[PDB]
Amino acid sequence: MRHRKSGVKLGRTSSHRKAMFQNMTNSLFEHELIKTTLPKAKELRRVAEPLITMAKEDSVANRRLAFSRMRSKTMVGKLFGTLGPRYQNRPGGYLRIVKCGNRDGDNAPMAYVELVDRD
Amino acid sequence: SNKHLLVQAVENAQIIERPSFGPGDTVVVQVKVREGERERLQAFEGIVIAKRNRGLNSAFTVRKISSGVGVERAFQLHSPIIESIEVKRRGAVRRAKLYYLRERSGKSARIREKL
Amino acid sequence: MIQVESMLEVADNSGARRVQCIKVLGGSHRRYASVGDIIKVTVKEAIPRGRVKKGDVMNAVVVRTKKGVRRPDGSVLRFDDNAAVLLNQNKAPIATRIFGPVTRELRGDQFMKIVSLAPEVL
Amino acid sequence: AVQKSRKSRSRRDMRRSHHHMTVAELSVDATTGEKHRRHHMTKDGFYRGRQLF
Amino acid sequence: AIGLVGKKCGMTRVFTEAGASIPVTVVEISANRITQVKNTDVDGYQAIQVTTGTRRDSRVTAAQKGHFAKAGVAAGRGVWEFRANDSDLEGREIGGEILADLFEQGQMVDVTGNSKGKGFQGGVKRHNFSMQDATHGNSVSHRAIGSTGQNQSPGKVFKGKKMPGQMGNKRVTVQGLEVISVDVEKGLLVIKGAIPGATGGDVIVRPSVKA
RNA sequence: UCGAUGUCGGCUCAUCUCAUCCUAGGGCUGAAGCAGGUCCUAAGGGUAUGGCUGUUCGCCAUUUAAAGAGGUACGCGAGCUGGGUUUAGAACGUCGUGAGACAGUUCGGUCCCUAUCUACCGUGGGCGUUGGAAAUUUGAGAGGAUCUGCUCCUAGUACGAGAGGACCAGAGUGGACGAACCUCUGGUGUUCGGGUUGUCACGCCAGUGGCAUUGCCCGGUAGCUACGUUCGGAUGGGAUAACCGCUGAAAGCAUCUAAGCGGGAAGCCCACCUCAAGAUUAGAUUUCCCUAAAGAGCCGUUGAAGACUACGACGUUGAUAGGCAGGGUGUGGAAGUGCAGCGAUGCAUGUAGCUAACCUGUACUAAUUGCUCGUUUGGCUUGACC
RNA sequence: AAUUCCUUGUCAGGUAAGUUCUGACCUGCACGAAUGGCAUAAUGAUGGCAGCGCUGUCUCCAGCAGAGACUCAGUGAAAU
RNA sequence: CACAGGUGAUCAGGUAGAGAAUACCAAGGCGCUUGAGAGAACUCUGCUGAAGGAACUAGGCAAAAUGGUACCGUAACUUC
Repeated sequence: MRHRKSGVKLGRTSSHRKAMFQNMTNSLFEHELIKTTLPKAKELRRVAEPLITMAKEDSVANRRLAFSRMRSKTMVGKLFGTLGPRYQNRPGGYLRIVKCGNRDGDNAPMAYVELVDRD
Repeated sequence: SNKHLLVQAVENAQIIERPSFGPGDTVVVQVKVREGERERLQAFEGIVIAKRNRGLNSAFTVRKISSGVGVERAFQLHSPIIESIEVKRRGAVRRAKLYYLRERSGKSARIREKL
Repeated sequence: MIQVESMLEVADNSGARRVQCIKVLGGSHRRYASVGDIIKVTVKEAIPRGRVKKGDVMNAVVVRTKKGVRRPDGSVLRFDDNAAVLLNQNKAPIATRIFGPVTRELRGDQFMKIVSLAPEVL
Repeated sequence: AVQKSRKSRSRRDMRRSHHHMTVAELSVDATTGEKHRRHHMTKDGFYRGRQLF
Repeated sequence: AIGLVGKKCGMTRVFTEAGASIPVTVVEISANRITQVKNTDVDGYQAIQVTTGTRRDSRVTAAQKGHFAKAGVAAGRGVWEFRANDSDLEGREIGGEILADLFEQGQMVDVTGNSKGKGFQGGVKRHNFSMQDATHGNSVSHRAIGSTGQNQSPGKVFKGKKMPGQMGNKRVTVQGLEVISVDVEKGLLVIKGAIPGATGGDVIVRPSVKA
């Protein structure tokens, strides 16, 4: 059974799943527009948006907490430099998913993940 | 607070006021005992080793060493069985649940006072 | 929660030290005995020159369990050992002293001299 | 484990009577006028009057 | 013999002054609007049809919209019918009202609901089949069914054989439950028991048939 | 049946019989009572755990209301096991000159098969049901369930020389079984919080991260769950079984029977719960709609619903999901800074920081009035009515 | 008794209960002295029996993680 | 067979460590030529488990448990 449970498995260990979404969040923060699988796109909203929320107020503790969960000093500086003071007044929903068909290699449902407000 | 609005109403109307106490403290619980027809208050002194805070569903277990063998009792906090609770000694512990004291007996089953 | 082949401390002045449950009485396939339930035991360790010899088969009452006994308010009451008090051939205590506390589920008519001699009755 | 007699061609085709191909739902985008799958961006990137590139 | 439809709101406890905890469950009782009264002359049997809750207009069909309009009641989230008798069809007129007042404290009631669904389940959980040895050379049949029949005689599996399949998600009735408290201004119905289903599910409460 | 039908026992899962072990109803009794003994009726339920042995069995221990006798390829190895029997090694006793042999023993010794059809358990698609649609339903029928202890009282009464000790009535409390549920008591809780060992890295310190079973350890939310909780097995109706009758002749009497009128079982039929119009006899009621309508579906957001389905909710006239806000819960005292200390560390700022799935809200993001299917009053005969 | 059929021999011990085990008896179907007899420290992935510890072996299974199973896309067997 | 097997010798970094064990890394080399979903039964491989603790079973099979260094201490028996 799966009643009221949350989270994805995606055929990975939890250590792999944690590292894969850390990489995706860093990639989405750099390019601001990535193409990925739709199930991965939907779950990326649960790891990437809470980092943007905590960067809305900037402090060493918050800055250090983001780096703990991101481990990318280039994206953590970008998260608190531009992504923070761009979504300050936005109450969530910092990125949008747009379905873009199916993948050629395996017919996986694809979707673009774009940050709102000029990504 | 963790439940549907209308279960919270059935739960707020049943709340007894009680002094605050953390795990690690020594408390005396006055328990309502009925022999055949007469009501008295039996006292259960001991260490609070665990408490779950669930509003009306709150509970706390108290461990005492009654004549050799150790006894634990998980009192239901908001229950008219509990006449009263008073804290004698405030404890200084590093963990919500003091389950490790079940393997401690004498000079090692003791905890520092919070001042 | 006492079942067959489970060792119980002896909580009375009967000479027995440890007894093992060999039957949970009161039902065809009755699995478990809690406090107040009558069991058949074999005494495994006895005190020298006592009232009960090692290897006797007799009746006992469960007086405290490690699983614990529930109360009407929902509280549980757990002990650190599983203890029993040896009984007669008509299921009556043979004790003049009770060691350790017992619970208040022994109130009745047949286990009254167990509650009165108990140091503490929870 | 295995059959005791070969299935007839008729019986084999009755098992194939639920074997259909899924047909995608399509729509015309308001801006570009192009045909695209429902709830999906158009091949050049337009979805619901919005650009992606 | 008529009851009312509610929504399971979750479980809690009610403490008695004597110091007993009563496991209760909260049932929200919205207005039960009477959408049709069926009688022996028009339908062949006597019953009351009620609705409760709400539906937006866009989600109400024209056929249902006219069914409710004839009664004069707002569209509810569903429509339920209670089998009645002549005594039960006394003050029950079309478009009437059925509150939690139908029940009183200390009354035994029958509650019906859809159980939580467990999906496909094996014989061990669905039918309390004994598990087979976890060790002692047991091959890959630890939670297997075991034998399903005899030999050449009868040479089949009998109908009604206990096997894996869908568990839960079925209509289930629990009888002999007491009404702990009734409150009609807030649409309350506190009942002693378990009440099949999850929080949010529709439950039907009727006076107990055992009596 | 030898171009192969696997042997005993165990496990799992059963199904039936009645020559009935318990419970139920009776007649007789060397039936006072309590207990029995026989025989009749009765198959609705129920009908142990162990020690020994490969055992079935049997003996024994302790229970139980009782621990039934049987059929089912001595039920069940394409469901499991492999202890015995019954391969090849080896040995003892015995027989044989011997190679070897032994319903003699002993130590050891590969159990394959992805299920086509029937059957069964679930879950769908199609078409039909005299136009179509949304709902609600009746119930021909089918299944489930059906067990029982003990205590109190009647009453220490009836009965009995005593020992002992009721029927019939009523009150409670269990055991086994089943269902639902998660409030409680717990279990788990690998995207929650901490402690900590080794090593590597983030420039370095500090702080963190990877890996070592989630590294190990201590707790723990939701959900799931039992050993936890709640509920259930009806004391009712009808007709009966054995059995007991009433009146009553054949047969002046007698006689339960031939006419006629009764009582009477856990058994049968209802009653309870679930399913049920493919009940092709395809039922009923309320509405809605017919020059593509009423609706249904696709698609999307999804759900204590779920293998896929189906079912449920929602799609901007919106709280469906995620986020977000505020709470709750859990962990237990963040970081930084300051203070004390030589230091490890302790203290304060501050019950802090973090907090999955929980609660309540909130359009910030994603749910596009897009497409497809589905019409145009529903044949004929008769009767009543008009 | 790695020998004993009758046989679960008898008696003692161990267990609540022991066709196995240990001790003894001798009625050796059918031991017995280099196809060696009786013991024997140490040694053995050797046989039997009995304990402590420990446990999902079990009462009675529950939850969780990963790989399949299930769905989609691609390739595409088998015995019969 | 682009097959989880087998195939002799040589070189032998760091931090821990007795070590060529083991864990994490260096140089160097790889991610093992179907993926994407879902998160049923059931199977496999693991983790945790109330109370009990061999009641399981042919049999503690499997699992659980023990595990290092130093010091103390250690019985029957013995071929010393």
